[PDB]
Amino acid sequence: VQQIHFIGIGGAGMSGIAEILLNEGYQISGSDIADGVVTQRLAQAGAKIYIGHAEEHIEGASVVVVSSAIKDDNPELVTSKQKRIPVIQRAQMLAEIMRFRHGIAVAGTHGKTTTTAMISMIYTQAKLDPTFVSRYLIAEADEFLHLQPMVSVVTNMEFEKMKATYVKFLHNLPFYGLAVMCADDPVLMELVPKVGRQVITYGFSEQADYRIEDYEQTGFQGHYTVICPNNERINVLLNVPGKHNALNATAALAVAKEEGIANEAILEALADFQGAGRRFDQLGEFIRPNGKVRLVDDYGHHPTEVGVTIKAAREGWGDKRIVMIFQPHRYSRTRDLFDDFVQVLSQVDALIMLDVYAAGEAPIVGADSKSLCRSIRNLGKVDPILVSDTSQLGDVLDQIIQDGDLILAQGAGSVSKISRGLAESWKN
Amino acid sequence: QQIHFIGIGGAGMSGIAEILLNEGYQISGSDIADGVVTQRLAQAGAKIYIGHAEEHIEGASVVVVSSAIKDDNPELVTSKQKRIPVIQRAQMLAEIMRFRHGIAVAGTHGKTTTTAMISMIYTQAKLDPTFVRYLIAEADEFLHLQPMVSVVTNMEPFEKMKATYVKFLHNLPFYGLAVMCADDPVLMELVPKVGRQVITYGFSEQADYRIEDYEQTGFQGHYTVICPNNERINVLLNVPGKHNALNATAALAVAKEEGIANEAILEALADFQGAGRRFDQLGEFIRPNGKVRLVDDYGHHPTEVGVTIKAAREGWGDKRIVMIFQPHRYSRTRDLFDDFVQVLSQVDALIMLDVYAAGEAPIVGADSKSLCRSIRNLGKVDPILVSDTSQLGDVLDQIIQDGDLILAQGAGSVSKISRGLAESWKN
Repeated sequence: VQQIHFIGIGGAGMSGIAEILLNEGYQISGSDIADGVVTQRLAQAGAKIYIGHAEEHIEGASVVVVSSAIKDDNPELVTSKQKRIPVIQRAQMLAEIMRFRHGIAVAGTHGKTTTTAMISMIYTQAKLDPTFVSRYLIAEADEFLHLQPMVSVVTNMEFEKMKATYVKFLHNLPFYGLAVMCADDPVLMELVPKVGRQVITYGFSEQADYRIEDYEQTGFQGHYTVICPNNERINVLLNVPGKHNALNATAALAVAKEEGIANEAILEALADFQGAGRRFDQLGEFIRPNGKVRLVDDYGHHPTEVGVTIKAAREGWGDKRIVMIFQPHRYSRTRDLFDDFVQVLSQVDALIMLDVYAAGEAPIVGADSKSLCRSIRNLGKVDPILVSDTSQLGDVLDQIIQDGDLILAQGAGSVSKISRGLAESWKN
Repeated sequence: QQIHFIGIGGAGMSGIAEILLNEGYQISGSDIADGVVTQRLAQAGAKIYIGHAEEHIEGASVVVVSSAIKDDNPELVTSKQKRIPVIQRAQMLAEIMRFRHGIAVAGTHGKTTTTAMISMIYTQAKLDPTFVRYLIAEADEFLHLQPMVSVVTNMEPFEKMKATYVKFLHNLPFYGLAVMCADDPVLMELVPKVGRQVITYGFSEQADYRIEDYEQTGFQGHYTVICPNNERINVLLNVPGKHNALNATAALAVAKEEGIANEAILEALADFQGAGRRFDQLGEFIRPNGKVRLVDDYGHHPTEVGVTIKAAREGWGDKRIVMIFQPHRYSRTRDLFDDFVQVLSQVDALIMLDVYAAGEAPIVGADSKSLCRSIRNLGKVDPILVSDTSQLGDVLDQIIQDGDLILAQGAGSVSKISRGLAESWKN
């Protein structure tokens, strides 16, 4: 079979598999209602894509792949059945693509994305040129039973039907396959006996095949040792915070060694593994007249993320004073999550509030920075300072600084444009 | 890298072991008994521990177990205790099919024979395929199976089942092949839900591979097969019945669709020797009152016995059909009682054996003394019930006539009886 037809090829989920099949050598065709980044891309790679579903669009295809985004009624779908042509779903196709390939499947409730990245970062440095979503295929497995990987990670499980679902999911490993599981999860460990494949554990746990000890988090970096199964030590430097990432890079490390990669690569990848965006970006330490301070840039603009960042920093040092500069993004948001903002932002030591970055929005009474500030002042955990003319920031700051202050420039508006200008000044 | 088999001696377990070994892995396994197998295996480089002892688990990675291993086993308890995975038989088998070009044959009736036919075909094509890079295998209702081709010969005693075949059909790759009998409506009715190319076969006008001009002469079948390019092939089949024709064809279609040469297929089917216990000719014997023929059949359901019957008639001119029939299971007898009466009433002489329990308790009204009666009341043939196996030879000799065809029919110990009987009659 030589021509494959995708109905609605620009939907995510499809382009990807389509591109894979395309590089494999198949002929590819499909259709969609909109011509955009995706279709133009596949298109220049050699696909034939129509715009609009039309019954003549099937000619030549041997199989036709469709999404659940496509509906019972589609002329292409409909016509295909009539013409015999095997119609298969995105899922089955993805499974197929795995069958003759060496795929690693990252599953669990938490950590899937980061682990997946951590593994790819690793295989890449290893010069393995893996494919991610050569012959290696790194993929995120989200709660699926179709995937036919050769390695499968389950980071954690946090009902009996769910339990059964995972068991079904691991069962798809080959007899010689590997399951890498978190030793620190009882649910998991309770499932081991039922697995029926080789099992590698990683964790802080007493009994971990790959054990983590003396982990310590310095600033937004993590420091720790891992004990491979033969009792050989590896001192890890992880460029992101929290034990939880230690856990995910250890699923990664675990998966990596056991396919034979040099510790050098493993370590290099992680050393240089960012959170995929603007998180904990340290702009520099600066000696000001009132002290030496670290100035860090963070994109968190929703009470939750804002929370993680503060907790991270707290654990980061342990005595440092956190002085944060926050710029609420959008009036809508501040209105909707006001009380939540008051709470989180009262978790720091000194707070300077910038005016809301409107992003397009017209101001909303009582959802602005004076409004937050007052509400915060009423809580009495922290007495905020409001700075509407950013031109003044550096000066207000220099007056409240204290030796060894961490300064978080927090938000997503022009806040990072502002903090950078603040470094430039200070640099001068 | 090490595969250990608990009770490797079993056939079904040896096959996989052997295959696993030529692949290049490293096998060990245990059995209470030494024997042909084990030495055969041991001799290829298998470490066969005669007898179960938790120490035979040395350097293994996974343990393959049959369905005959039970709760008390020593290698079992430590295995589990040592964190070594325990795999059953098929999954372990399905694994093997994965990276292979499996052709799996499935269905109600004809699996056994179809797989056979198919193997001899590829054998003849000099493909040297493995049977139980090619892998031809029989699949009995099988969802672990990852085949590149799957045949489905038929499906007859439900919706629940139907759904199962469908899913089975699915395990095929997107680019795979389903070969299904075109003359069967249920089958022909699931077609759409396949989601894969389907080729069909049979006598019916719409057959991709269609049968025409079928005539059984001697106990051989002659007929012509219309391949998809209206290209014509005349087939000589060394086995009787339209049923077998059907089987041979699905075998031909797989071969054809794989590009094999007509000459190799035609040779294959013309050279067919028959699957054991399937209209199996055990030979001619001269008894005091006739020279008779003795044939061993498996058919236990009533339709299968029917074809068997029609089959023999089609090749025994004017002569008589005598059957020794052994119902299998008390439950089945009751379910299809009437039909059993109907089909068993179509032979010239009938000897009935007692039901072969297969485990069941007797059900009142469903044994053989009850069939006999019903059958008698029908009045087409007067059955004789033979409860004391030892008396069979004698009762047989009393009713035989020169030229009889005698059918030892059934799934239970009837075959073993018949062979003993033959043995006895040879000497």
